Amino acid sequence: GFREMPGGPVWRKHYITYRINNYTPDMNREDVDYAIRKAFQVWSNVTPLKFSKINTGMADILVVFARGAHGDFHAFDGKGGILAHAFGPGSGIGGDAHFDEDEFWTTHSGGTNLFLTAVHEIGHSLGLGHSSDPKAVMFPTYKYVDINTFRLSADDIRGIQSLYGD
Ligand SMILES: COc1ccc(S(=O)(=O)N(Cc2cccnc2)[C@@H](C(=O)NO)C(C)C)cc1
Ligand SMILES: [Ca+2]
Ligand SMILES: [Ca+2]
Ligand SMILES: [Ca+2]
Ligand SMILES: [Zn+2]
Ligand SMILES: [Zn+2]
Repeated sequence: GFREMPGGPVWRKHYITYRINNYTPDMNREDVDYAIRKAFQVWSNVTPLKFSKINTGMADILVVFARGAHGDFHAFDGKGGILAHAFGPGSGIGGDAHFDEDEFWTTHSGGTNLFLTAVHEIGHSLGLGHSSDPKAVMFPTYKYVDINTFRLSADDIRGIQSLYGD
């Protein structure tokens, strides 16, 4: 059972921009770009949404790696516990995705997988809440799965399209 964030916030545009505010030292700069790019694509593939990376200017979605208290009244808790959090569509912090820098970000499973976490986070950026369906990416539980073969569950697609269709 997919859920939509309270209020049902959605982007009213299809051309959405994102920008990587900073890079975690755990991964190689380009692996980070790859992870996020691929994470956005997971959602582009099933909706009329198009995501474009920018390096300067104000992006709709800001991606940032932060530790503890980082200026949004949603403090991280050190390694473990909270992995990341994002905000529903809207201007300002809206759509932004934060990743706890106290976690160890990896391209695979050596620690916390950026890509997978990012897919789940971007789901929030777009207006999706937590799903009760345990096999949905929007399920509140982190669980590493093969990345090279990853695929959105029927629940996720059904939920994301109930907001933007396709
Ligand atoms: C697959 O991607 C994931 C990304 C982050 C997480 S998370 O464990 O950090 N988490 C979910 C959660 C689980 C259990 C209890 N409370 C909260 C945060 C969440 O939902 N972030 O988006 C929550 C504390 C705000 C889990 C999975
Ligand atoms: Ca943490
Ligand atoms: Ca924003
Ligand atoms: Ca780290
Ligand atoms: Zn934050
Ligand atoms: Zn979540």
